[PDB]
Amino acid sequence: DFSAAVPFLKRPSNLDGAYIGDVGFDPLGFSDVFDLRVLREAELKHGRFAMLAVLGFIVQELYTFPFFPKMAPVDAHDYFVKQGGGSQIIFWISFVELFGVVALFETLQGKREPGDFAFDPLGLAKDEATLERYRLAEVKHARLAMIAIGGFIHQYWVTKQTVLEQLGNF
Amino acid sequence: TAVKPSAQVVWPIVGQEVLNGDVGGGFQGVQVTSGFFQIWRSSGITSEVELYWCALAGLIMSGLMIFAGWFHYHKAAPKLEWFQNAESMLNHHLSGLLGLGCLSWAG
Amino acid sequence: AKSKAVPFLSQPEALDGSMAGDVGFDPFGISSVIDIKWLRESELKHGRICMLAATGCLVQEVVHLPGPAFSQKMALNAWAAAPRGGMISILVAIGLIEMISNRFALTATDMFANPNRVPGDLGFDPLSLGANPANRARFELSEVIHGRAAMMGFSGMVHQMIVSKQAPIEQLMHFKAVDSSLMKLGGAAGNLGY
Amino acid sequence: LWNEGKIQGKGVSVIPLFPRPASLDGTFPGDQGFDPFGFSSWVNMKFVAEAEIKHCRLAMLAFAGIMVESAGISFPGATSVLGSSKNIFEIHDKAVASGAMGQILLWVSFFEVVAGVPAMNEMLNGESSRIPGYYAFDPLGQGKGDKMGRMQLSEIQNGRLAMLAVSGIVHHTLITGKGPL
Amino acid sequence: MDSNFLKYLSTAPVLFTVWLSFTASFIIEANRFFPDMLYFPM
Amino acid sequence: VPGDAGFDPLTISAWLDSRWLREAEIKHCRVAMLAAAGCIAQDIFQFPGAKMTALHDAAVKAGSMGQMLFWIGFVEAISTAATIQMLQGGRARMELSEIKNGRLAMIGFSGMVHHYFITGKGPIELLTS
Ligand code: CLA
Ligand code: CLA
Ligand code: CLA
Ligand code: CLA
Ligand SMILES: CCCCCCCCCCCCCCCC(=O)OC[C@H](COP(=O)(O)OC[C@@H](O)CO)OC(=O)CCCCCCCCCCCCCCC
Ligand SMILES: CC1=C(C#C/C(C)=C/C=C/C(C)=C/C=C/C=C(C)/C=C/C=C(\C)C#CC2=C(C)C[C@@H](O)CC2(C)C)C(C)(C)C[C@H](O)C1
Ligand SMILES: CC1=C(C#C/C(C)=C/C=C/C(C)=C/C=C/C=C(C)/C=C/C=C(\C)C#CC2=C(C)C[C@@H](O)CC2(C)C)C(C)(C)C[C@H](O)C1
Ligand SMILES: CC1=C(C#C/C(C)=C/C=C/C(C)=C/C=C/C=C(C)/C=C/C=C(\C)C#CC2=C(C)C[C@@H](O)CC2(C)C)C(C)(C)C[C@H](O)C1
Ligand SMILES: CC1=C(C#C/C(C)=C/C=C/C(C)=C/C=C/C=C(C)/C=C/C=C(C)/C=C/C2=C(C)CCCC2(C)C)C(C)(C)C[C@H](O)C1
Repeated sequence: DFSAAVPFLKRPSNLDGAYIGDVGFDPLGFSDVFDLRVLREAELKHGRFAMLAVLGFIVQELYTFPFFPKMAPVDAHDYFVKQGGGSQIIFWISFVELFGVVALFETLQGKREPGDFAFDPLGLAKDEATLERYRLAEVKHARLAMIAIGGFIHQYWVTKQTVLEQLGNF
Repeated sequence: TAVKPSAQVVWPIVGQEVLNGDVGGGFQGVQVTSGFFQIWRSSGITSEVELYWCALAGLIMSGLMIFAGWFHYHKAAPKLEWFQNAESMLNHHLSGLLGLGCLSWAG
Repeated sequence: AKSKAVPFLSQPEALDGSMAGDVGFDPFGISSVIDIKWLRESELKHGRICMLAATGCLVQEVVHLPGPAFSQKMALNAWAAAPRGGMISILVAIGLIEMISNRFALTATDMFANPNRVPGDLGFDPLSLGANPANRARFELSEVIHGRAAMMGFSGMVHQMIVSKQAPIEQLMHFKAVDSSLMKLGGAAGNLGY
Repeated sequence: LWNEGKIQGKGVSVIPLFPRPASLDGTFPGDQGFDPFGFSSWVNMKFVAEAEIKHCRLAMLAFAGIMVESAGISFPGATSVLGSSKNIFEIHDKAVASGAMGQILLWVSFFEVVAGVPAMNEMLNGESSRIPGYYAFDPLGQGKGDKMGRMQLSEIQNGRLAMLAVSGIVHHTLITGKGPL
Repeated sequence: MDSNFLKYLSTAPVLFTVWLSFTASFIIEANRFFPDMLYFPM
Repeated sequence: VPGDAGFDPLTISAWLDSRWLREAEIKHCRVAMLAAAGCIAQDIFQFPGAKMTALHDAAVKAGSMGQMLFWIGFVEAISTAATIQMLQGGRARMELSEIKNGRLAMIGFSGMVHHYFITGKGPIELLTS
């Protein structure tokens, strides 16, 4: 059959709706070679980091903590490389990513969904149907935010104005 | 004609940092004799940034070759009648590998 | 069959909820390679040493034996100032305690040879405080928890004495934040040495 | 009273915007649905109930104290040694400096150490069948059915309102720089 | 982790290289922090 | 099969895939349609901030042609997936009209660019002057 997204491209054949958010889009054929659990692991991880980054880029413009000096987020990266806070964040992410390595091994061995860490403290996933719609929304937001974060950082480079101030000006 | 090429620096451990000799240009290191500096100047490199891009190009090619070896043994292995094409292989290795390679380098 | 501590991982085998402090926390699966009896001996031993050590830092800050050799508020300085002869006496006494309390079954190959031997149970109850079997389970649990808490706390106290050259509660009462110019982490290979 | 079906009881949701969860049980006093984030699914219900009643009682007593110390009302000689101001924050700081707050801290801590923690441990283990927050402290009568039916409901609601109101008062006083009354 | 990959890491050349690289590494570190130990200091 | 006038004098169809030939021809057709209609449109009216051939290098320096190359390059990567999957395995009038107008557009564009070489001018400008 044909891909739902691209009508004239054939369906990849490793993508038969097994993973939510599948629209049959995979022209370069990475699912014909590589494991889709690993690729969905990577898609959801990149997407969650990007979603947090876009929220951070905007909120950091709106507010910053009193103990830290006020500055733009790219300058924040460089300041906290030299200050020590960046190493703390890198270390704690690396610490969590150790048990993430264990989690990815559990996914490869079949006993875990690729983005599932059982992280539902506030019980928002009331029912299975609600979870399916929520994870479709998570996939769509994750992809959209990857595009968005690239835009903010690259535009900041080209025009040295922050995202809220760039919308505010021009 | 004054600075001596050096592209290897040793760590200080057991007194071995004596090997970082005064090669010139405000630098200490092991003098290298492979002629890479003269190759790079003939190429027109003129900066370390372009050497970083060449190192990345080598890393990308290295990944593509190890992928291709895996792919052509485990996923798509040619049959014997493909390898037993001496005329085709010579046509491509003379015309394509050597001739295009010389032409692209001439450009 | 998922872990209770780590809900997205499977419950590790050799962890069945029998032992006190068993919450299923073994993500790296050390218990699948190393026998759980040896691991519980080592956990109880580390924790007991740390419980005494954490109390040692705090009390050594407050109360001292007489004499100038024992007047070291900062505990990391007490190591160097306290008489060497007596410190090595402590070390030798610890070695004799280790061989006798374990009854010459000290090696990984021979300890627990006797089926009566229990992890952490050396027979130490001088005042028979564990005579009541009703209190046994919560005593075992609170010993395990005090040991874990004290491992973390002593680790913190030693490396905060390294960063700030102050005894722990005096550090709390005369607190100074890290400049970040000093105590740089790593960096031996970034500058290529020196 | 209990008023089962009308208010509290079971099946009553004060905010129909959130459906009443099935995890929540209709047998806790002053319980009316209101569990949006689903905490009752996994928390010990007796522990959080005892915690709610205890937070309620601090909130009520704290409200009574904030109002008295903001109306200028005092015990004899208290304003002589403590301040004459009516700002609750400054009174706390100078009563800390006087040792009075340390004495209250001492005796409250002693009551928790010897009585609060055993009452908690027995009530949660399942050895005493003590209902949450009960300490047999009913000197001036007022027991019987009304105490376990309407008065129990009254304690829980008046306390929740006291929590909201005291949080409100302390935040308003800090931003304005002026107290109530 | 896969048991066949862990069985590969248990092969003699891998363990030999890892063990003596670890051994070499703590001799190097001990001579970095404590260099020129010609004698046991006593 | 559409637009078959029996015109293959050198018989290229015998020694190259008919699908590859048709996809290449229809791509050439549509590109020259856009190019010729654009060629006249540039002289008719102009977008703000802004000849036939010189404008290529007047546009590359801004970065416009680099941008258009990047987006055509993206679409052409998906289109190379399309043509490989094509090759590895009341409307007929509308296709035939497309193919005829596209061949006409290739001739027209070739004409306009060489006329630019002749006179340094655009198509309808040459007609006006
Ligand atoms: C134009 C076609 C072409 C080219 C360039 C090559 C090139 C090569 N073949 Mg040959 N080969 C061809 C067709 C071609 N083959 C055909 C048709 C057959 C079937 C009969 C074979 C069968 C064949 C066998 C059986 C073997 C080779 C091997 C090799 C490699 C020789 C070792 C060497 O010098 O590599 C180093 C030199 C380089 C320049 C490295 C370049 C790497 C890439 C692949 C070159 C081409 C990239 C691309 C076309 C360039 C894009 C340019 C763009 C940026 C503008 C070399 C990569 C041998 C080998 O090593 O296999 C891996 C080998 O065992 N070939
Ligand atoms: C074979 C027996 C023996 C002998 C002859 C000595 C002889 C000596 N020791 Mg001792 N020592 C021993 C065993 C012995 N030690 C053991 C087994 C330990 C390990 C627990 C120690 C630990 C030790 C320390 C840490 C110190 C000495 C010191 C001294 C010297 C001075 C003693 C003094 O002035 O006493 C007169 C003083 C006292 C009687 C004061 C006693 C202080 C109280 C009782 C400490 C509380 C003990 C504590 C609860 C230990 C519990 C752990 C234990 C059960 C394992 C002297 C050379 C001191 C030294 O070298 O100074 C130069 C010193 O600092 N020793
Ligand atoms: C409106 C408040 C209110 C209500 C309805 C209750 C109701 C109850 N309490 Mg709780 N309690 C409260 C406040 C309240 N309490 C506070 C603040 C404390 C801390 C001092 C306590 C401490 C407490 C303990 C330790 C125990 C109870 C228990 C009980 C139950 C049996 C006792 C009884 O019925 O007598 C209640 C009688 C009355 C409420 C009569 C009214 C008296 C008023 C409230 C005093 C007002 C003080 C003052 C004038 C403040 C106003 C002025 C200010 C603004 C300046 C019943 C469910 C027992 C139980 O079964 O627990 C589950 C138990 O063991 N209570
Ligand atoms: C492929 C043919 C082609 C080419 C190479 C160009 C190139 C150019 N034109 Mg011309 N133009 C074209 C078609 C073309 N245009 C068409 C069809 C029209 C009629 C609507 C125009 C009308 C036109 C005017 C009026 C102006 C330009 C201008 C420009 C320049 C700036 C880029 C721009 O704004 O594009 C404008 C192009 C269009 C509005 C239509 C483009 C046609 C397609 C949709 C773009 C292809 C890219 C596509 C998104 C990706 C491929 C997918 C495909 C399957 C659809 C550049 C010289 C401006 C300039 O700098 O002049 C000095 C100017 O003023 N052009
Ligand atoms: C259960 C117990 C858990 C213990 C947790 C450990 C907590 C502390 C860990 C480090 C904290 C943050 C580090 C930032 C500090 C940091 O990253 O500095 C960077 C340093 C390298 O220096 P650079 O290249 O960064 O120089 C950078 C320039 O900015 C400055 O010149 O990295 C290291 O290699 C140091 C660590 C030694 C690596 C080998 C360790 C010994 C190997 C033993 C076998 C393996 C054990 C595990 C090895 C990782
Ligand atoms: C999972 C979990 C929980 C959680 C959680 C959390 C923290 C969730 C946070 C989720 C977030 C942060 C989602 C954000 C998505 C961002 C998107 C879609 C990008 C939008 C930007 C666009 C489209 C743009 C743009 C543009 C460009 C690029 C540049 C501009 O010049 C112009 C322009 C503005 C047009 C909780 C704790 C609640 C519990 C629960 O039980 C389990
Ligand atoms: C074995 C092992 C474990 C362990 C352990 C550990 C870490 C145990 C550490 C034990 C320690 C620290 C023992 C310290 C003993 C101190 C003594 C006897 C002081 C004597 C002072 C004297 C004689 C004096 C004096 C005087 C001098 C000379 C001159 C004057 O001017 C001053 C002064 C008046 C004071 C445990 C139990 C946890 C578990 C497991 O089973 C494995
Ligand atoms: C069993 C047995 C008996 C016995 C016995 C004995 C000797 C029992 C003694 C038990 C002891 C000594 C327990 C000590 C626990 C210490 C803890 C939990 C400290 C945690 C520190 C933390 C969390 C921290 C911290 C800190 C950090 C890092 C940051 C700092 O800036 C500050 C801060 C301080 C806050 C006897 C002999 C009676 C007989 C009986 O028949 C059998
Ligand atoms: C190095 C450096 C830093 C950094 C950094 C970072 C994070 C840099 C950011 C990198 C990122 C996220 C780039 C994103 C690129 C996405 C693109 C080009 C979308 C293409 C979509 C296309 C072509 C079309 C897509 C298609 C169309 C038609 C629409 C639908 C979808 C699709 C069909 C696929 C800092 C900040 C730490 C500073 C530090 O001191 C040094």
